[PDB]
Order: sequence, then C-alpha cells, then structure tokens
Amino acid sequence: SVKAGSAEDAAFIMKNASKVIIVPGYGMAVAQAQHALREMADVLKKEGVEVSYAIHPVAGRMPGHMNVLLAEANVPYDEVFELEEINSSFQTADVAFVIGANDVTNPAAKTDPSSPIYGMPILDVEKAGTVLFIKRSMASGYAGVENELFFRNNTMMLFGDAKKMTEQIVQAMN
Amino acid sequence: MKIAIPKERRPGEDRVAISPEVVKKLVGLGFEVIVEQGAGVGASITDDALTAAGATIASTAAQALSQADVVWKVQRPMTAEEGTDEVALIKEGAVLMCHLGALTNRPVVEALTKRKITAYAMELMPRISRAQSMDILASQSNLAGYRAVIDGAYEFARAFPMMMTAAGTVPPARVLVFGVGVAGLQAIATAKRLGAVVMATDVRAATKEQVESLGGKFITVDDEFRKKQAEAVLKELVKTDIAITTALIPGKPAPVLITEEMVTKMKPGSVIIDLAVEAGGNCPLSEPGKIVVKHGVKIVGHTNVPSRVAADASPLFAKNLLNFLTPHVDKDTKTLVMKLEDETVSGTCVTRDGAIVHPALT
Amino acid sequence: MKIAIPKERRPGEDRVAISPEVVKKLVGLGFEVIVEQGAGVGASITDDALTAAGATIASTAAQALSQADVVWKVQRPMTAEEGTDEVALIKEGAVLMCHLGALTNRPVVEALTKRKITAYAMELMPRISRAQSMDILASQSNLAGYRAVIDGAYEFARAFPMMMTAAGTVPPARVLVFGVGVAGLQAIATAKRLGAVVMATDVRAATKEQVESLGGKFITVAGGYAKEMGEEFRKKQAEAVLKELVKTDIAITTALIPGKPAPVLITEEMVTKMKPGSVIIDLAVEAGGNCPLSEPGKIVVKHGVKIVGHTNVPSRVAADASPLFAKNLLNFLTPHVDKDTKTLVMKLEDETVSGTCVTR
Ligand SMILES: NC(=O)C1=CN([C@@H]2O[C@H](COP(=O)(O)OP(=O)(O)OC[C@H]3O[C@@H](n4cnc5c(N)ncnc54)[C@H](OP(=O)(O)O)[C@@H]3O)[C@@H](O)[C@H]2O)C=CC1
Ligand SMILES: NC(=O)C1=CN([C@@H]2O[C@H](COP(=O)(O)OP(=O)(O)OC[C@H]3O[C@@H](n4cnc5c(N)ncnc54)[C@H](O)[C@@H]3O)[C@@H](O)[C@H]2O)C=CC1
Ligand SMILES: NC(=O)C1=CN([C@@H]2O[C@H](COP(=O)(O)OP(=O)(O)OC[C@H]3O[C@@H](n4cnc5c(N)ncnc54)[C@H](O)[C@@H]3O)[C@@H](O)[C@H]2O)C=CC1
Repeated sequence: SVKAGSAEDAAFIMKNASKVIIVPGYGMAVAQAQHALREMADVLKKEGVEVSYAIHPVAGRMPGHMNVLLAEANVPYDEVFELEEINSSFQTADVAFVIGANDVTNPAAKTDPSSPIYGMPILDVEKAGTVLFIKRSMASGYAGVENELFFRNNTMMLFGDAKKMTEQIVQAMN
Repeated sequence: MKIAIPKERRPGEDRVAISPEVVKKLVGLGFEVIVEQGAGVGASITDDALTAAGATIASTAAQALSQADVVWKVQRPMTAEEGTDEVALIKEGAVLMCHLGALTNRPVVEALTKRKITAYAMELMPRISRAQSMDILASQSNLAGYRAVIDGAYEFARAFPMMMTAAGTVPPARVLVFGVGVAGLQAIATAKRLGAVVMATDVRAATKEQVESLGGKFITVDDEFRKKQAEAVLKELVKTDIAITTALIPGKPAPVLITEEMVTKMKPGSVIIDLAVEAGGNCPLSEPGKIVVKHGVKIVGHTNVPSRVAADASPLFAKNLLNFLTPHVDKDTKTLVMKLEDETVSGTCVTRDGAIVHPALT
Repeated sequence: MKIAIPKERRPGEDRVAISPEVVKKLVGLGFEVIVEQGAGVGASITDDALTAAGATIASTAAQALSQADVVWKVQRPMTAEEGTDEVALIKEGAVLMCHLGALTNRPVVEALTKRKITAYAMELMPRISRAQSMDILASQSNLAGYRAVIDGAYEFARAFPMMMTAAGTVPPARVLVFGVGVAGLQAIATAKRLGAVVMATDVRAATKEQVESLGGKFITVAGGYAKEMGEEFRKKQAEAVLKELVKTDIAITTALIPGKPAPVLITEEMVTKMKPGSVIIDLAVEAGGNCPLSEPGKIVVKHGVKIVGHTNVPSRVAADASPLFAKNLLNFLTPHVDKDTKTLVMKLEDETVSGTCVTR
C-alpha cells in the first residue's frame, strides 16, 4: 500500500541527486504550476543537478499543452525532449519528478487488455530510482483507472496542489 | 508490395498523405512508395526530397495507382458523377486509406465496392487511447484551431498583446472561443500566448478545468432555467474583439451559437472565425469560402482550414496512416494482413472484397 | 481655437489623427474639435464616441476644415494634381500637422507656402530622449514590427510553435530578424510569443544586449540610426548569416538608412538557398527594400519563396496605430498652447519646432 511525503521530503531527495528528469502533465496545467516548475529546475541547475523535461506526446488535454505552458514559463527548448528520445534515459536518473501526470506513467499500458490504457506508449518512470508523484488525491486520471505505481516501488504520493507543493519544495531547497 | 500516393485533385487542397520520414518507414516495412509528381508542392514537400527518401515518382495519377496494392490519400476519391473518376484509377482488390467521410457519402463507398477495393475510413478511428496516434480528426483539427487565431489576427485591426509605448498604451485584444474541443483548445493557447485576454464557453461541465488550465476564463454564472446563461455570453461577446467558433455536433448540422441578434450587439471592427462554416456555421451569417461583413463585424468562413497549414498538416496526416498501418505488416512474408479483432480495423473498415461491411449502413 | 480632423481619402488609409481620449484633452486645452462623418470607421472609432468626449461631427471634409485654426492629418494632404485639392480646403492661415513626407513631396509644400499655411512635418522630429513622446516613426513602426510576424504567420503554411503531438512533433518555426530597431525588436518579441526560435542581426553593436533580453540569439556579421557600411560589409554580411538563413523559415527585414535607399541584405542569390515555402516580410519595401525582389502593394512568389511587401503596414493595424498617432500630435502641441490667451504659441526655438517647421 501507499507511501507519502512532504515538500521537505522531496527536497531531501532531489537536492541530493545527480540527475532528475521532470514529467509534466495535466495537473501542472490545472494548477498553473509552470513558473514554479522552472524555478525548481533552476535551483537544481544551480546546485549542479542534471535536469530535463520528458513530454509524453499525449500529456495534458490537447496537443502542445505542456509545450505552451513550459514556454510561457520560459523553459528553453534545449531541455525539452519527447517520449521517443528520452524514456531510455530514466534508468540513468535518480529521481523521476512526476507533476500532474498519472495515466502517461502507468505501466498497465504494456501489460493487460483489462485496461483502456493498454497499447499506448508510456514514459518508463519506474526505471528511475525513486518516483515522485504530485496529485491532490487518490482519484483516477483521465482513463478512470488507478496506477499500480501508487501501491508500489520507491513511489511517493506528495499529496496536494501542484503549484503550491512545487512552491513549498523550492523554499525547502532555498 | 506497392503503396501509391496521388496528388489531391480536389479544389482548395494543398495537403498530401506522405512525408519523407514516413517514406523511409514504409520502405523499411517492405513497400516501395510511388508518388504522383508534384503531389507535395502545396505542402512544401518536393518530389526531389521524396525520391531522396527512397520513393519512385509517377507522371500521372494513373501511372501511380495502376499497380498499387495499398493507396493513401488525404480527402476522399472522386467518382465519375463528380467529374473525374479517381476511383477508376485504383487497382481492383487494392487497399484504400483516407478521409472518406464514409457515412455522409454512400456513393463513394458503393463505387469502391463495385471495384472490389478494401477501403478504410480514417475518420471512424475508435476513441480508444492506443488509437490517438492514428486519429486524423485530432491532428488536423488541432492545427485548424491554431489557424483560427492567425486568421483572426490577420483580419483584426488592433494587436493582440498589450503594448506600453512612450506614446501611450494600447489594450490587449479580447478573444472568445465557442467550443472547447481539440481545435478551440489550441486556439485558446495560441490566443493567450499572443497576449490576448481569452475566454471560452462549452456545454460540457468538465471543460471549465481544461479552459482554466491554459489561463483561459470559463463563462459561468455566480448565483432554474440555466439557458439564461446566454446573458453571460452576451455580457462578454459585447466586449469581445475576436470570436472563434468551433462547436460541431457530429453528423447533424452546426449548432447556432452566435445569432444575428448577437452579431448586431457587437463592436464594429470585430472578427468572427467560423471553423464550423461547412457544417452550417455556429453563426448562420457565415458563408463557406468567404469573409462576409454585417453590422460592422467581419465573419470569416474559410473552407478546409487544415490545408491553410498544409505543410505541417501533411506529415501528421501521413503519420496517422503509418501508425494505423505498421501493426498489420507481418513481413516474415511480403504481405499486409489486416487483423479483424483489432478494433481500429473493425471501426474504420467500410467495404471489403466487393461488399460493404460497416454496420452504419448495410 | 478651432481644431479639425478629416477622413483620410488616400486609398488604403484607415488611420486617423484622433481618438476620444485626445478629444477630451484638446477641449481641456481650449480647442473646438471638429471631425468628419465617418473619419475612423477603419480605425474602429464611432462618431458618437468622439462626440461623448466633446467633438462636433462635420458633414464633409470641407465643412470640417473651413473654419479650422489647426488641422491634424495622418497622411500629407493631396495636391490638386493628385485628384482633389485638399490643400485648398484648409483655411489660409491654418496650422497643419501630419506626416508630410516633406523631403520627397515638394509640390505639396509649395501649395502650403502659396496660401499662408503653417505646416508641421512630424517625420522630421529630432532624435532626443524627450521626443519619443511625439515621434510618429517609432509609434507606427512598433506596430509594423508586430504585424510583420502576423503577415509572416498568415503566409507561412506551417505553425510557429513546437507542439509534442500523438501524431508526432511539429518543430518550432525559425525566424530571422534583419535590423533591430523599434520594429525589429517588436518582431522578435512577437515571434517569440508564438513559440518560434528567433535570431537577429544589426549594424549597431549594443543591439546584442537588446536581442538577448527578449530571448533571441544575436548573429554578428551616429544619432540613433545605422551609418551605411559599404559592400565591404555587405559581402561579410552574407556567409555569417547564411548558416541560419538556409534553415530559417521566416525572415523579417527592418533595415533603413535614413538618407539613402534601403540596404540590400537579402539578394536574389541568397533567396535560392532558403527552404521551399519560406516567407520574407520586407518592411522597407516603400523605400527601395532590403530585398530587391520585393514589390510594393503585393506578394511576390519566386524561387519557391513568398516575398511579402505591403505598403503602409501601420494602417493594417489602423485601430492601434491611430490613437497613438493622435497622441504623438497632442504631445507636440501641448507644450506650446497658451490657455488664458487661448491660442497656439509655437515657440520658434524649441528644437522640436525647429526640425518640424518648414513653411509659415
Ligand atoms: N493531450 C491530449 O491531446 C489528450 C489527452 N487525453 C488523455 O489524457 C491523459 C494524459 O495523462 P496526464 O495528463 O499525464 O495525466 P492525467 O490524465 O491522469 O491527469 C489527471 C491527473 O492530474 C491530477 N491533478 C488534477 N489537478 C491537479 C492539481 N491541481 N495538482 C496536481 N495534480 C492534479 C489528478 O489527480 P488528483 O485528482 O488526485 O489531483 C489526476 O490523477 C491520457 O490518458 C490521454 O488519453 C485525452 C484527450 C486528449
Ligand atoms: N482519441 C481521443 O482520445 C480523443 C479525445 N478527444 C477529446 O474530445 C474532446 C472534444 O474534441 P472534438 O471531438 O474535436 O470536439 P467537437 O468538434 O466534437 O466539438 C467541439 C466542442 O464543442 C462543444 N459543443 C458542441 N455543441 C455545442 C453547443 N451547442 N454549445 C456549446 N458547446 C458545444 C463540445 O462540447 C466540444 O467540447 C476534446 O476535449 C478531447 O479531449 C478529441 C480527439 C481525440
Ligand atoms: N528620439 C529617440 O531617442 C529615438 C531613438 N531611437 C533609437 O534608434 C534605434 C533605431 O531606430 P529605428 O527608427 O528603428 O531605425 P531605422 O528605422 O532607421 O532602421 C531600423 C534598424 O535597422 C538597422 N539597420 C539599418 N541598416 C542596416 C543594415 N544595412 N544591416 C543591418 N541592420 C541595419 C538599424 O540599426 C536600425 O536599428 C532604436 O534602437 C532606438 O533606440 C529610435 C527612435 C527615436
């Protein structure tokens, strides 16, 4: 069953890391957490930690959703990479920072036809050492199906709003 | 095994069902890719660049299609009844894949059936999650949504962003989006990023969160007859500068969301983009293929908006086909074999082996 | 006093030298503000909105100008030869204020001298820190820089921003900005907004800091304007840029040498090296052009490349252009109005008035 963690917990993990890669999703957009998310990536860039953004092609509720918001927050294209040229790099990465994403990380896509997520490509977040989810509740994603990663892994449920908990993390890192 | 790809002979259609990248994947899959000369000129895709990817070139559509086992096309083939019999050029027993508009257009289905051609209506791609890479409706309409804003920005007399000059300040354009599906939702993003103040409205209750996720504001009341909420629509549409309409109830004609009685209570110099113009228009003053003006307000109703971004549209359209096709290429033996238990093949396959298949009309 | 503003009968011109805000102010100064019956339908300013501010609505251009102690226009007035003698409508003894385009259009200035009209050329503003208030060249060219990108986007058959999609990644558009002044800077800012990858170049060296601040990249080949370099520089300007120019999707060209015709930055030979379906927006088309293939009034498709070169770009943004132009006028007027002896006392010493004035 479930593990949980505070913004202080997520600070201890990510600040003491060599490589983190960020996985934005619909929750980031919903909470408009994009300027805080660059800021958290700026703090990690200053600390000497490797940073990259992993944009699942179907993250959000439209094409180019994560791109426009990451562009609003002035993330440079250099650090943004699509699924098809990134999720080998997860195993060479200590932390998988998942913000507002749930369906696009679900490994049931490559397991069982009892799910409607089956067949779809997904970001291999499990390959990273520890998986930091940020959503408000235990509630489902767009699909109406629960991620097995919740009851699993070095997965942590950082329960709360994505703008505020990213903001609280940034404060804990200084 | 041959796969042919003609030029889109229909009027006002610059798209093509191919890209160099997709050519290389098809060659790798074991096809040879014939293409009608100058079929990607409109999409900024030269035949030089196609032959570079490993593609034969044909002289006419006949030379291209004559021996092709699979045939990709953007918009549906023409019948003799329309003028030019493109269906006649297709090889008997072959596979066709395009935007047939199959349910509206029965005679194109029967035409292909007469000729034993196995056709796949790409617009009938099931709404499952795996098929999002094959859904031509989403990929094209997303670009059509982006376009609206560019077309709105063209016809509009002020700039979108607020600008604080030495010589005084000009306020930002205000935008209103009717219909928050793929198209409008990208239009909200394309509007907001240009600096405009953006609002939107929708019958679906889950929309408010989507609109809000891009920095848009959902028109909703404070506090029944709920549909006095049109007063809230009135309240904003009055001070709206550009109004992009998207709503498009499927099969049925386009639901009227801006009446003339609303067009008149509106700023002269305003623009209305009607993406639903061909389905009827969400504003019934909208005329297909032309920019009408009445009560001061421009009413833009361009046909085939994705073709206004033909160069980005085309490779996406071609990749939808390739994503639908790739799974069914066995090649332990040089053969395409379409699995029927696959739901994409179930939903899209209209006619097969000289007989009509789809349960939409049999 | 009695000030008048006519409709612009020059074909294309949707701009006006008035706004409801500016009507309020002139009344406040002591001007009876007369306007024409539909002057600014193109600017999207109704007559009743001007009347709310406190302006009279004249029937015709003549009835507006006939008792006008001051006259504000956007374009130079038409000479009799040009069709209709607008110069003659203006009362002899009146004060005209507009973009006269003086140094080109001498026959217009001849007529104003002939009937005692004190005409003030707004394009001839001194480049001094305080004058940005009154400068029409800047205000209008900032709006010309924004719309460069919209015309670019309109003609370009791809989308500007990077979009990660289920059907695949559309790549971001690559914009190149030639000349980084009032217009050039806005074009960078506007292209950036639409998610493009913007790069730029200029003669001026301090520009590198300006471009990088907007979020673009610089490419590095005496009174607030570029000195002409010669073909020594034009040659060196080819290959340093060519790297980007080939893969570049859209090209805005801003460059303007104030005295000379516009400097040729993109040759016909360079055009061929670009991608097919690329767009070039030539803003200096009315002054020779930075691209010599560009023809005024119309889009030139050649070498598989669209070459836009509209005349009067600020009029294409007439509704933003006009109120700012009207504010440039008021800023020039306000420091010379003597209320209590409610008259216009144009100081003959103020550097603003020295560089502006021609006939009196
Ligand atoms: N991009 C596109 O074009 C389209 C995508 N889709 C679908 O969308 C899915 C994409 O997945 P993805 O967007 O990554 O994840 P989800 O679809 O699962 O996004 C919803 C998740 O975000 C969380 N969330 C909501 N609000 C917040 C918030 N304020 N702060 C933090 N988290 C929040 C929710 O959890 P909680 O309630 O606990 O907060 C929920 O688990 C795919 O299944 C795809 O099929 C469908 C159509 C189009
Ligand atoms: N394969 C997949 O998973 C796909 C999922 N989608 C989802 O479906 C949604 C809708 O996309 P489309 O089908 O392209 O939309 P659409 O073209 O069917 O309609 C556009 C929008 O207009 C609204 N609308 C229709 N009639 C209306 C009226 N009278 N008044 C107000 N609003 C009205 C609808 O609610 C819809 O939100 C998207 O938000 C997207 O998330 C879209 C494409 C593919
Ligand atoms: N009163 C004042 O203080 C004013 C000052 N300025 C200053 O002057 C600068 C430029 O003013 P604009 O009117 O925009 O200039 P402009 O309209 O005369 O020319 C446009 C730009 O093109 C560039 N350019 C000219 N020839 C070029 C060439 N051959 N190759 C590459 N670039 C070339 C110039 O650097 C200039 O910035 C601005 O940065 C601004 O700060 C501008 C207006 C008023």
